[PDB]
Order: sequence, then C-alpha cells, then structure tokens
Amino acid sequence: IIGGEFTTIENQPWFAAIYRRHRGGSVTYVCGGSLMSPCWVISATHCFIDYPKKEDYIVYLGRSRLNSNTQGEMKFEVENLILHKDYSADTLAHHNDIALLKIRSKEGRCAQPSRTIQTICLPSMYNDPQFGTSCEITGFGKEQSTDYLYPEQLKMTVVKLISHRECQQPHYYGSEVTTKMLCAADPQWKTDSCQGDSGGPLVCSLQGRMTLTGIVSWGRGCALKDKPGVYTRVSHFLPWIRSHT
Ligand SMILES: N=C(N)c1ccc2cc(C(=O)Nc3ccc(CN)cc3)ccc2c1
Repeated sequence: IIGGEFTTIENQPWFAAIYRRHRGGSVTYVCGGSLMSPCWVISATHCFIDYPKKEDYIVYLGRSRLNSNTQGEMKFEVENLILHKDYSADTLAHHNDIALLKIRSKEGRCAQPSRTIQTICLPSMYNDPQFGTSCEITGFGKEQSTDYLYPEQLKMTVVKLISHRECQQPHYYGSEVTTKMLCAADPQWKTDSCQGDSGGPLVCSLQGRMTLTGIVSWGRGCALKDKPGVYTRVSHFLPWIRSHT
C-alpha cells in the first residue's frame, strides 16, 4: 500500500496473510486474501497459477506483522485450491482473476471466529455501490514501487470507486477494462494498492453493511496518474462462488 496508514489485525479481522514454502525450507510472503465462511478464503487466481500445488501454501488468520507470531493468530494448510477454469492474462488486464482456498488446521478444523478473526459478507446480485463511494483496501504490499522489501507492519488506505465509462477513457484503460471489473483510486494519485497487495480485499460499506465488493487484481504501476487500481467484481461471480463451495 503506497501512502495510507499503519494498522493492526483487530481493525481488519477478515484479512488472510498467504505465504509459500519453497524447497529447502524458506517461506516468503505471496498475496492477501479474505475469509468468507470458516473454511473458505477467496483471493486472486494470478497469485497461484504458476505454482498450482495446494501443498505449497501457508495461510494465517489473526496476523498483524510479516515476521512476528501475533497473539491469537491461527495457521492453516490448503485442502482444496480451486482456480477459475477460464482465467487468462493480457499485457495489463487479468480475466476471471478469482480463486477459492478451502483451509484446514493440522487437526482438521476450519477457523474459529474471535475478536481478531471474522468473516466478511458477500454482495448481492446486481447491487454494487455507486461510483464515487469511498472503500478501504488492506495489505502487506510495497510502500513505494522502488522498494524490494515489504513493510513489517500491516497497512491500510481509502480510495474512491470509478465508473466503467470513465475507466474506459483513452488515457485510463480503454476497452482493456471490462464490465466484470471495477476501478478505484485516490483523486490526487498519492495512495493505492501495489505489488504484494494482490488478492486482498476491497471492502465497501453499502446500505449499512461492510461488503467484499472487490479483490485486488491489476493496474499500470502504483499510484500513477490516470491509472486506477482494478479489482475483480465479486457480484458477478456469485453463481461460481456458490457452485464451487
Ligand atoms: N496499481 C495497483 N493498484 C496495482 C494492483 C495490483 C498489482 C499487481 C502486481 C503484480 O505483480 N501482479 C502479478 C500478476 C501475475 C503474476 C503471475 N506471473 C504475478 C504478479 C503489480 C502491480 C500492481 C499494481
């Protein structure tokens, strides 16, 4: 997250930290995700497609720092990695960028809700918030595009949603951005998600209810003028999410 503020997991308790174990034992951070029911975390297929072996991943719920074992966290392995069957990647745009991770502890259990581990609600069919709405994103991604290290403490920021007709303007993304995708950004281009934030949540408060409106997917640079962050529009995928869970 470029700009924004430092935060801890009690303020974003549906956030999942997803890591991959390499041959030889080291473990590195991969992408974010969101808890939608005790056994199911949803994220982006691009974080996994080049390493599609479910045994390789470690998922933490309740975790606030990249290298510290936060009180109350829970650690899980992946029982089923489900990637969308018509996923694909153009130069900038990524399509059907959505994945499900069914999680289980070493004892065979799903997550146990607590003050620092909670689910986030799914949207309804045909009802996403109007353009101009403020929504929050969260992750452990880069604080500047020239960094190579990620921040030790979790960050968040707030951005505004952008219409399909503005996002398809020539100096923004043209016809590369589609109606299955949602754009959001700072009007002053100073804060955004960035590499390392992919898969993480775009949460919007809609008619009273905090709602998983989007999944971090792609963008040209980070916090670059006229180049929004682009997010998978979760309401379109409700028939795929219900049939695969
Ligand atoms: N401008 C943003 N909000 C934004 C949002 C998401 C972003 C994602 C990546 C990224 O590195 N993506 C990626 C895509 C596919 C693969 C698989 N080769 C690996 C990483 C990099 C920069 C990104 C920037």
